[PDB]
Amino acid sequence: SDPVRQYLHEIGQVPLLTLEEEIDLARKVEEGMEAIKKLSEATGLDQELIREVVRAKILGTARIQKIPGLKEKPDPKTVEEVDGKLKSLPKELKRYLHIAREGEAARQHLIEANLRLVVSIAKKYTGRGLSFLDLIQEGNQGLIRAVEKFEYKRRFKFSTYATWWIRQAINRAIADQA
DNA sequence: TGTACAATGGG
Ligand SMILES: [K+]
Ligand SMILES: [K+]
Ligand SMILES: [K+]
Ligand SMILES: [K+]
Repeated sequence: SDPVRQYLHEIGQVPLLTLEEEIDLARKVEEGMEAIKKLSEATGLDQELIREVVRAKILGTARIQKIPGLKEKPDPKTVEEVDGKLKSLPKELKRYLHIAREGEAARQHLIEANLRLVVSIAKKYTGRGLSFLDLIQEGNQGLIRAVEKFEYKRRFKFSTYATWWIRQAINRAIADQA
């Protein structure tokens, strides 16, 4: 270990979610995107933009800030313009901005939870022409993809689905080595 | 446009 001892130490803190926690969050995230859809529908902005803005706002309340493989930013002006157009929106909407806020907050917490998983899985793949942290970034990137596509009402534990994407991720990764 | 038993020190 090195300056990544710091990372592991950062994540080892975050306690695992119980099942009911997992669900409630996953509901919030799902509901968040649904809102963000209605919002993209009214303000005719990109759905992925709107989120990205909302996320960069509530990223303040996050338990982990510098997460490998995840995508930072974006830009304070667009944040500013977009949020401007958003907050200034009508009052009957309002509710939707709250939900969208909650969802993205959820997603952040969810991902924070599962960072320990990515690391445990990642260990399995050392010695394949990626340095540890590479794995961790690819790992995290899969985990983010995982949360994106996860449907909770399938009654499967998150770790199962997450594991699949975390492995798909690192596997495709080392395949792009050739 | 679909990817799913659980898995978060390991076995
Ligand atoms: K022991
Ligand atoms: K022991
Ligand atoms: K033991
Ligand atoms: K044991």
